[PDB]
Amino acid sequence: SMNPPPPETSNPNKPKRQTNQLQYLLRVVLKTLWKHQFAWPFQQPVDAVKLNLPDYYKIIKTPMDMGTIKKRLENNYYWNAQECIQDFNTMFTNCYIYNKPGDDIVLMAEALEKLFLQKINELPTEE
Ligand SMILES: COC(=O)C1(NCC(=O)Nc2nnc(C)s2)CC(C)(C)OC(C)(C)C1
Repeated sequence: SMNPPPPETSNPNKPKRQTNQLQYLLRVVLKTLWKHQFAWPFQQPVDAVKLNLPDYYKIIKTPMDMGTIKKRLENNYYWNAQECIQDFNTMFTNCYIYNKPGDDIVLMAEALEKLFLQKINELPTEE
């Protein structure tokens, strides 16, 4: 079975705004998670063809990854910070859904989620 197209990352017809929270999500949150030693499985869409995971997109119907999130932030695809936070949570929960408690990849995602939560804790007041 085939991979789906990646999630939409750019829509020129959407209204655009810069906020302190969106800037922080790109320059601090995404940046920190991206450079983490456990980031690599999450830096691009899961390639189920290359990885021989034929059931991945039978199970995961809302794919999300940090490559997509980076693109959405840098193309001003998000209007509300919560949209971006939701995408990070989708990425983590997808990993938990496809895999099982205690799997190495799950432990990796858990660590990244903990780091994410520490970084989101210091999200600036929308100002
Ligand atoms: C865990 O990830 C991986 O690196 C591996 N593939 C499965 C996979 O990618 N699962 C994902 N679940 N959520 C993601 C986001 S990635 C794991 C094993 C099976 C040990 O060996 C290969 C080489 C195929 C790489």
